[PDB]
Amino acid sequence: EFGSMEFVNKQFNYKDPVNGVDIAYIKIPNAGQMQPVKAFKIHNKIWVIPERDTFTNPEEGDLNPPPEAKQVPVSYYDSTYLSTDNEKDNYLKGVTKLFERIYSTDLGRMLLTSIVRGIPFWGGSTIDTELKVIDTNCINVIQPDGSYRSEELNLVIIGPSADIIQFECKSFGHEVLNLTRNGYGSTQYIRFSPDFTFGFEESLEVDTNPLLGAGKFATDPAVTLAHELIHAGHRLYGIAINPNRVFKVNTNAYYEMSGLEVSFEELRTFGGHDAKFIDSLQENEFRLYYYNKFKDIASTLNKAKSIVGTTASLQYMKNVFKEKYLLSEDTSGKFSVDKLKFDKLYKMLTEIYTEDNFVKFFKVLNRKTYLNFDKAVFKINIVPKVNYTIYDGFNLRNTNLAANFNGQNTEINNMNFTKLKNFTGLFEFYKLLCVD
Amino acid sequence: ALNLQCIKVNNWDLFFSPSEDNFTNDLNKGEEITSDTNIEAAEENISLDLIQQYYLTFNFDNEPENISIENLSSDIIGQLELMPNIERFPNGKKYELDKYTMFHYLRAQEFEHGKSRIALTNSVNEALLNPSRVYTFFSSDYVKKVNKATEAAMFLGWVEQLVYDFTDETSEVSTTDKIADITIIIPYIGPALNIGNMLYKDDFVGALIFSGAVILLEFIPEIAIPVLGTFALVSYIANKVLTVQTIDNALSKRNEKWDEVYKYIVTNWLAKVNTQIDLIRKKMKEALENQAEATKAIINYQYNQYTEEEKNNINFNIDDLSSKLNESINKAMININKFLNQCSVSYLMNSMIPYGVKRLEDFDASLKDALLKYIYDNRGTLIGQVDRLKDKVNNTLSTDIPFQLSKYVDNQRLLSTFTEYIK
Ligand SMILES: [Cl-]
Ligand SMILES: [Cl-]
Ligand SMILES: [Zn+2]
Repeated sequence: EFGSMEFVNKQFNYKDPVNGVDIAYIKIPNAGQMQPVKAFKIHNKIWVIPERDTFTNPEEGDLNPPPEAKQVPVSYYDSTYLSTDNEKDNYLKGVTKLFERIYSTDLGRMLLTSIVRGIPFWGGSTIDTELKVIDTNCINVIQPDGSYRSEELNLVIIGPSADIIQFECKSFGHEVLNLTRNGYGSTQYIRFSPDFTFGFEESLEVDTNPLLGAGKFATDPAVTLAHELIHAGHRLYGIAINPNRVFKVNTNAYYEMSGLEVSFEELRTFGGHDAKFIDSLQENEFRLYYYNKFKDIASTLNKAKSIVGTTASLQYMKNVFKEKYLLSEDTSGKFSVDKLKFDKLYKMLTEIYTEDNFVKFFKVLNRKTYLNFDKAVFKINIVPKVNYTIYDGFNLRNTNLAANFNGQNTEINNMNFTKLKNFTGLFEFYKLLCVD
Repeated sequence: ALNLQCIKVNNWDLFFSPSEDNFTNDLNKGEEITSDTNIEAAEENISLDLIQQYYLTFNFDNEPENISIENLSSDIIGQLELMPNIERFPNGKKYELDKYTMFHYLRAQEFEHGKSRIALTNSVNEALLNPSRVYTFFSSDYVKKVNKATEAAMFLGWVEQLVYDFTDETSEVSTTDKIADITIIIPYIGPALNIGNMLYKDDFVGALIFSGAVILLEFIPEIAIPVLGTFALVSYIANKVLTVQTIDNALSKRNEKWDEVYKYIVTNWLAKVNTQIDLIRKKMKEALENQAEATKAIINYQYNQYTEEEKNNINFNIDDLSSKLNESINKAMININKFLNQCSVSYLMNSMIPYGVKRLEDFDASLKDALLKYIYDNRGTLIGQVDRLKDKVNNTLSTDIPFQLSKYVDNQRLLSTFTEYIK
């Protein structure tokens, strides 16, 4: 139960009065005009919005099941979820606990630090001799008196949209620029819920744990969030792989999936074997590409003569980006990209921060491939320390749930998992195999 | 085909199978070695140790500050990143097969854990028809005993023997060294998923020994290694140092080449083969669980047929029963995973790697003649040490470079499988 007042040094209660600093109603980048939502600042550059996401996407306002299902293995709907103060308070505490758990690991500490330094580039000027922030990488913090002030941030955790267990990284872009793929980076919004988790089946620990439980095991919420934070990390450094690059599959044969399409960015993020499905020719293609993007940033910093929109000096801002991209500079102040340093930073964000390596640090049971599809959805409550801890997750030490990932076992630790109806029929998406 | 027996197979329970397009390489690409050829250093693998080194050279203090910026418009106008549009995948596609599939066999081992308490194990896939009849790859004797109506006075003994019978059926294992790289064989896998379409432990073990692991694959992966690109060498008349550097670069470059071919094959093996074995081990686990459930179903039904004698005379605890059968499933899986690990690595080593090694040997041969000719034609520039170099070249290009899986894979359970394989 330690490491509680560490990455998030605030004991927020959802109903606490607004103050305009770390507790305030805010407005985020939006198409039309959105009503202010109550948000919390849990750490430098990071906010949490305990609301269902019905504002980032205009085409996503209805919280009911879509006309067409959603070609996914598992899905869940409930327009009533996350609508009461209690629900929102518990959500705030859940997201916070997961952060502490992630932060309490060395890898987690590194990734969280990399995220905070991953400030979206100040590349919004049309005049190259000036550094200007890009407004979609900010939010407006409304003050108690009704006035407001703008603020930059790198990460926002919001409730899920209609499909409650569809977690993803969303960010706003520029009209001409591709912020997540050009090194600039952009503020990330993550749809996530610490109130539900997936069920998967193990086919392999045994050998090491002959007394492994029987049923399905629950994915540790911390792993799921860390997974999204890895995507967030890529996006903040403008190195996420283009969504168009996906692992095309054959589907004609009777035994083949009717469809799938897992992106390279996804294989990269999971790690393990998955990431090795990508040949070296293409991996080098990606690295060279982003290395050149980093050199562009370096040139842009050297072209800057003035900074607009802040009392912060041009020197400070250049140093901020020197540090983020780990650029080198001469005594003359010139900035450049060191191949070695670029390589380490690129390897760290791409190969060190992976779901699989996180499984290693957490030491929990987890799918060994992105291809081991979830088969169930459960309701959980990780806030009470008697159900889940920052140090052990579900597998509480000095408890009967301590060994063999018993805590993660649905049947054994049944008081912690309630199976919910999957909204994607067992036979919604399928192939008809017939024999004469 | 007038009449048909059909089953709906969930999309997510089907096989992966990457497109050959995802795999590219420029191995056939030639190259010219010079005294300035850039040599790629060895890419250290990711491990808890590397991560440790990264943690130390890490700055935690001083995060960028929350500097003040000038107010933006009260409404920040933005639009989310496009996000490619994926055409909905075709659904409900029908297929007419001339054989029962892995999916049929597996589906045949199911029943609704609802009220219908009259399930009966049996050895024919016609359990696919009757929802009260479950299929089993267990011996026919097992079906006879489990289906048999049992006296309340003989319930517990009956059960105890089924638990043992259950373990006997699933702990089954065969040994051999007539397959190379595959020492054990779980014969019931054949009749459990109808692997190779034979449904007879007997035929199964045979097929495996005959043609190897390929028997398990739902599709034979394709993997070709073109003729490797050759090296051209630049001589530097009267410039010993540059001439030598060229010879060392040509050599160090050959090592990268072997590494490149090895790594490429591992990527293909990993995506096309290993994935298929993984799904198979997941299905075996499903089959085993189906069996445990059916047996528990049958056993519990029997118990509910009694009359209050279930009180003292019995005092049955289905949880303990379930617990014991689960341990048997785990023991079984330990064997299955061992066998499948061997199949996987065996396929990599005997049906894939070989293709690259031959391509690499052709290459070494070429490079060798080349370099020895090189040294000769520059014996005047290298006057101080042609033998030293000749020996170096001969010693290096005469031995193939050892394929070491740990160099490309981290899954410890696959590495040991490789180590065991080495012996
Ligand atoms: Cl805790
Ligand atoms: Cl509770
Ligand atoms: Zn993902």
